[PDB]
Amino acid sequence: SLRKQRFMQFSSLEHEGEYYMTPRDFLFSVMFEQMERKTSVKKLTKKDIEDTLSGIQTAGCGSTFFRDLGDKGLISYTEYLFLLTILTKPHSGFHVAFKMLDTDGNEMIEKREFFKLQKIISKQEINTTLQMRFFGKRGQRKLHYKEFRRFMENLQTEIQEMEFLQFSKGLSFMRKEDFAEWLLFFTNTENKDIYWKNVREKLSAGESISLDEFKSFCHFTTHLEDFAIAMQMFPVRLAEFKRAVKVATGQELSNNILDTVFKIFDECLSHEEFLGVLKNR
Amino acid sequence: SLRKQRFMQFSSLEHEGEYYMTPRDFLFSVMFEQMERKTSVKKLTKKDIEDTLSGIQTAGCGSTFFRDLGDKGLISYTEYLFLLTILTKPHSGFHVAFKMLDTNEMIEKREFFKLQKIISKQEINTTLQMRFFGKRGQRKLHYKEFRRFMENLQTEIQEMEFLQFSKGLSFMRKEDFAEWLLFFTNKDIYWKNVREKLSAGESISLDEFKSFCHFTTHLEDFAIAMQMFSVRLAEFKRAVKVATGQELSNNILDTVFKIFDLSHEEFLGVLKNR
Repeated sequence: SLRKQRFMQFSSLEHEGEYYMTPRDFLFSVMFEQMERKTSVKKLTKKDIEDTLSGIQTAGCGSTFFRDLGDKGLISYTEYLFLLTILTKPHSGFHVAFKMLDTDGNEMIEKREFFKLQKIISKQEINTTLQMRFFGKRGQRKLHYKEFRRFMENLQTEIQEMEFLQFSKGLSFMRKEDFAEWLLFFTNTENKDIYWKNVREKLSAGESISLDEFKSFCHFTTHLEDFAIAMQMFPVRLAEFKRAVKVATGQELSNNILDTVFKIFDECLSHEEFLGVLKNR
Repeated sequence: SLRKQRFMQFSSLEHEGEYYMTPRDFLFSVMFEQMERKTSVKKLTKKDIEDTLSGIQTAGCGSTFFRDLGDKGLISYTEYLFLLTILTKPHSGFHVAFKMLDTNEMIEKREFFKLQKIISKQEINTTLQMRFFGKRGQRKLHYKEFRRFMENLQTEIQEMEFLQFSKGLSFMRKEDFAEWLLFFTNKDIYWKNVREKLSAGESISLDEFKSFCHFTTHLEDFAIAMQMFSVRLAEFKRAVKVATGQELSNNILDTVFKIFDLSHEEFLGVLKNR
């Protein structure tokens, strides 16, 4: 299985024959396509489980959970597909799942139905970080959907921030050419040459994009259908683009981002190709 | 244009070269694949316009609007494609359209014309213009009002569809509900089960038909709620209850269960085919 092969090539721990990632290995696995396995896979010990407890115990509960965990944590393979589906699938399906797994419409599940959720997503021994975080140190607890959904949103925020620092190349701001590089990342070579013909010559360096403006673009990405039809209503210029994004997403967008995407896609915007490139990610 | 072909041979009025339906011609156009044009197309006169106004004045604003209108009203071609996509496309696009058209959560007549042009490519005053923008074309249409109009029209079409398959009566035997479900649809084995293991027991009420009809709109959520089982009647009823939010009468579930040999993918293949 290709997914499990990848999970294994990013796994640092092993026990009884089933490999485990660390939070650092998970972040590495979403952020880098490959990495040099310079060290063998050490086997799991009891200092590592106690480290799993301590890390949760001293980590932030928000957008810095996984980074604050560092190497103190464990993630099984099913939990890794689970987290992958948080980052790549819409959240309403999870609300449907919670409403089909809960007892007496309480919208709260215990640890066993969390196991069965990962079995269902999987086919489609020890206690891990997610079990200790959602449920008890000892399974004392049950996971309400509100808690779990703000966990999903926090993890998405985390991955967004680390993507920003990756394309900022460590610094606090992101030049508009690095935003253009990030937008056209999954585009093939031909179209990238056509767009880089535009950026190459008429995208200037002015302001540099903040993390919050990147996050604003990221919230605009989630309302692409409404925006797509609001565009199909149109001849489309910057005032009309800004209005269309403002009513299709509710979000005011920073002049740097609009300038960048307008000068990539050309005094009229080529929104057919713009949204074709967007929906590929 | 083939859609214009249909609109034209269902049209009863004409003017200046532009053909117009009455509300009855529209309903007939949604309910019957064909009809014999027995009468010629008449020229539009002023008694028809004042009849449109009066018909609007003495009609219900809810689920009986078009049937209460009868022949006293007119519907342009652009308005006919407009109403057709109201019945076959989701409604959120209309909300984004409204907020792309307003200066206030409200649209004027000019922007309604714009909307019928955009929906079209996707002189006289008609029924919809007088209803939304008044006799005088100077009113404004709030999105809530118009969404009430869409839901009321869908209710209307549901009621007339029920009366079509109930064949005039107040209740619908399970066999005619199966007739409606399998209309556009392996087809023999479905008809083998309704014939021998469907007990023409209770009859399906109109409200339970409407419940199934609104369940049809949450088919994706239901698909995931079904993929959670990885089979029985309580589990199917729970899945419909959380996928649509809404309790369903045991009568319909019995019918759909014995039609489809209680593997839900095939059932939803038949459903999403309409």
